[PDB]
Amino acid sequence: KVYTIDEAARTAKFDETVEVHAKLGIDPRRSDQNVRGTVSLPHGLGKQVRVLAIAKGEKIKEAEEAGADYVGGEEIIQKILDGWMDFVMGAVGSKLGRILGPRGLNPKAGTVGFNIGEIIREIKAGRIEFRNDKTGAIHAPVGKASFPPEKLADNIRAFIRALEAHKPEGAKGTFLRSVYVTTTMGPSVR
Amino acid sequence: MKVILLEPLENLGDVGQVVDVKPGYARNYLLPRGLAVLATESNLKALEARIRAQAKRLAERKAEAERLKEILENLTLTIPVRAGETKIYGSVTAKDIAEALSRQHGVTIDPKRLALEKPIKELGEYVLTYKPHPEVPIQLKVSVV
Amino acid sequence: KVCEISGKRPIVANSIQRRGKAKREGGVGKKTTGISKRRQYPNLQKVRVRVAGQEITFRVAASHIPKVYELVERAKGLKLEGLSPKEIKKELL
RNA sequence: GGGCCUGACUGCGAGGCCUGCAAGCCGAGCAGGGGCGAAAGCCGGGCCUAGUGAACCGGUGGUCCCGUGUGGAAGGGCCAU
RNA sequence: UGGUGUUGGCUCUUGGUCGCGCCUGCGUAGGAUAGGUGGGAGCCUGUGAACCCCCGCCUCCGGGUGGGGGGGAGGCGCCGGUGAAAUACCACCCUGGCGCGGCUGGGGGCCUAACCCUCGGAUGGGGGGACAGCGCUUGGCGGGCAGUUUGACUGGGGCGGU
RNA sequence: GUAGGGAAACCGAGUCCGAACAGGGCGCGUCCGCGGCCGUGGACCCGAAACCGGGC
RNA sequence: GGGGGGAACCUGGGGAACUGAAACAUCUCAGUACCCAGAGGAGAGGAAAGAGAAAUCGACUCCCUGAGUAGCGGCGAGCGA
RNA sequence: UGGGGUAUCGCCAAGCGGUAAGGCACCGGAUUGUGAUUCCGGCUUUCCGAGGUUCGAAUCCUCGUACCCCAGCCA
Ligand SMILES: [Mg+2]
Ligand SMILES: [Mg+2]
Ligand SMILES: [Mg+2]
Ligand SMILES: [Mg+2]
Ligand SMILES: [Mg+2]
Ligand SMILES: [Mg+2]
Ligand SMILES: [Mg+2]
Ligand SMILES: [Mg+2]
Ligand SMILES: [Mg+2]
Ligand SMILES: [Mg+2]
Ligand SMILES: [Mg+2]
Ligand SMILES: [Mg+2]
Ligand SMILES: [Mg+2]
Ligand SMILES: [Mg+2]
Ligand SMILES: [Mg+2]
Ligand SMILES: [Mg+2]
Ligand SMILES: [Mg+2]
Ligand SMILES: [Mg+2]
Ligand SMILES: [Mg+2]
Ligand SMILES: [Mg+2]
Ligand SMILES: [Mg+2]
Ligand SMILES: [Mg+2]
Ligand SMILES: [Mg+2]
Ligand SMILES: [Mg+2]
Ligand SMILES: [Mg+2]
Ligand SMILES: [Mg+2]
Ligand SMILES: [Mg+2]
Ligand SMILES: [Mg+2]
Ligand SMILES: [Mg+2]
Ligand SMILES: [Mg+2]
Ligand SMILES: [Mg+2]
Ligand SMILES: [Mg+2]
Ligand SMILES: [Mg+2]
Ligand SMILES: [Mg+2]
Ligand SMILES: [Mg+2]
Ligand SMILES: [Mg+2]
Ligand SMILES: [Mg+2]
Ligand SMILES: [Mg+2]
Ligand SMILES: [Mg+2]
Ligand SMILES: [Mg+2]
Repeated sequence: KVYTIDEAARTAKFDETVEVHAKLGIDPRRSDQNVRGTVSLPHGLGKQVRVLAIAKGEKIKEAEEAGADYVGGEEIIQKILDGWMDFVMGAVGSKLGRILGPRGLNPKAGTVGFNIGEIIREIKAGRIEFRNDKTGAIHAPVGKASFPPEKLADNIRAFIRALEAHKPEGAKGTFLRSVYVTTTMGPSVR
Repeated sequence: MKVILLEPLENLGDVGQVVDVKPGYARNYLLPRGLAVLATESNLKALEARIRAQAKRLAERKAEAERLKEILENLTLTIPVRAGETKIYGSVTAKDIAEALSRQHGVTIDPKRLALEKPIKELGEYVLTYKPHPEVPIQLKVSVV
Repeated sequence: KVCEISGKRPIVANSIQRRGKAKREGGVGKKTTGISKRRQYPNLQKVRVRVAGQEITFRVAASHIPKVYELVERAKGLKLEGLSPKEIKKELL
């Protein structure tokens, strides 16, 4: 109705339950879909981002304050991975497929990081505010939404998750969505 | 097919109303059995006739009632009865009241649906009614001398 | 026969016998094995209709059938009588 | 028999074998981009003559082209098969 | 011979579709019958809850859901732990399911009033009856008829061979 | 008839295929009369068996 | 007021085959011959819901040209604005 | 020319996302004048095979192969 009536976000623990759930052309022929790594979200809504800088135990000095909080190294690899009660990520660039600590042994490990000479930069951002949600064979969509406090400035997924319309390889109609969890679910076009 | 009904019908109807049915039913049941008639342009603006040639006729009776209820729902009259204290010896059948109005003030009465029931016969004042639709509960004083 | 209202009547026509695959599909063209004349009829029917005091029927096609039950109307304001169903129908336009 | 290869080419073709027509056939060389050879050179399939079928009708790729008032289409044409 | 027209009422009856609503999903560990994936640290009870009884359906015979009565202030998740997947509860959507619903269909009963048969002449009464019949349309069985084809060489023609 | 190549768009003594400015393929009357031959028509002249229409 | 008749001409409603294709079915002969009906000295058709590309025309009918063009075509014979 | 269907133990063939079910075939064994039918046990496993899906797939999606049907044209 009208547009993105954020008002529907109108009831409990800080309103950060609203979603973006939708649905579309099931994994056709061979290809498919998968949202992007760290979708910025023109709000950010400072979430508990755990950019575990799998660096060489040195990018824990400027990766702790540049878009996250805590960081590890090549020790969560075979020293804190030997046990399953102490172990996100950004693989080592160049020729270092860190497939010896995060692969299978069912979580995050798809996109890496950039800044070999320091775990930050002179304008640190784009590493602490959101994430993703690939393609679940049956029911896809399901993206992260904002929080209650803003008007025509809260609908940050209406622009974000929206234009994410960049996977359409060759399918059908990608409609059937809405927003909100731990609440309800409204109806607004796109 | 659109068609105007007459004598109502279980399944659909009620004089005037317009429902539509398969040509067949129409042409072989309703139209020949004088049940309903075609819903032509002709008899169309025509149903308008009786729809308003009664709607505006009924409004007349309703308009000669409420127009004798603001000019005769407020008059109480005074009756020239004879007796002494309790009971009389001349009740006051409707008409009587009327001869004490149609000619005592000037109002033709319909001496029945006036709300008077069993003949009076006793001194005092009363209230009655009249008409079928919005009525007119008009009082009346029974006197002496 | 030939409807009495619309005046429809049998038309003549040929029936084409093609064979093959239209070139709008597979192609190669489409041939014609047999032609021959025949006629298409007007789906006329009977329509008996009260009126005046008599009956009088109609050789009309289901197409102009409504038109019949439509005359019976515009003549309610007429003086149709005399033991003349044959004349009733006549003047019934 | 072995090593590198794909000239089992694209543009073309002076000149002739054959010969009713239509076909069938041989061809030096020039230009393009190549292969093998040090080089001269050779390579436009097969030692060689049988292994086949005009047009019409269609199908698939291509493409400069035409496009029913104009724009775009439909449908056609040209090259290839 | 399907479809449609002339063709109309009434009830029962199943599909197929989309709406929506509630269920649905029992490998091995795990408080057990865990559907994917996302959010999520707090929700649910007087917008009257745990044991209990009555009652409907599913059954992997253990376990599952809804309705009502008694009753009266508790429950269940984060946790933990386990497992590849964790958890309340809020969504969006798969497999099969039913339930009312729109739009379509398939069949089955019964009716009269089209149509058809008929009845000492009938504005009718009986019988068939929405079928037949007839129009347009679909695919077929079809020497009953109809137009035509059935090559050349060839020690004559066919037969044989080419 | 004084323009021709090209499927065409199109250019023009050129032009078409072509990556080419290699080659190569195609590049200058009419109006009457008379005569021969040709075409469409019964087309030198007779001649079928037969087919079809409407009638007797 | 009609009915019936009239050499040819006219229009409407139906409508072959020989033949051609060097056999034969689409095709051609042909909407011709011929059956029937109506009309008249003619009949037909006639004042745009048209032509077609022209900033256009401006009933119909008929003759010449357009042109055997455009196109039609077992793209055959051949048919034709 | 479209679109289906399959092909798995040796013969034909069942066939849910967690697993290879049967009869028959042959083999051992009991009974058999002899002899079918019997009655047990096995016998046999890249499930066509190359990718991706998935925590794993005979069992589900693409692709390639063989053969089986349907339907369909044939200048
Ligand atoms: Mg043809
Ligand atoms: Mg109609
Ligand atoms: Mg060699
Ligand atoms: Mg020659
Ligand atoms: Mg050479
Ligand atoms: Mg070299
Ligand atoms: Mg050299
Ligand atoms: Mg050799
Ligand atoms: Mg062609
Ligand atoms: Mg084509
Ligand atoms: Mg046009
Ligand atoms: Mg145009
Ligand atoms: Mg167990
Ligand atoms: Mg376990
Ligand atoms: Mg019955
Ligand atoms: Mg009856
Ligand atoms: Mg009867
Ligand atoms: Mg019938
Ligand atoms: Mg015969
Ligand atoms: Mg013939
Ligand atoms: Mg013949
Ligand atoms: Mg001979
Ligand atoms: Mg022979
Ligand atoms: Mg005359
Ligand atoms: Mg005459
Ligand atoms: Mg004619
Ligand atoms: Mg013929
Ligand atoms: Mg011939
Ligand atoms: Mg002609
Ligand atoms: Mg013709
Ligand atoms: Mg004259
Ligand atoms: Mg005239
Ligand atoms: Mg005229
Ligand atoms: Mg035009
Ligand atoms: Mg002008
Ligand atoms: Mg004019
Ligand atoms: Mg031919
Ligand atoms: Mg012709
Ligand atoms: Mg013995
Ligand atoms: Mg087969």
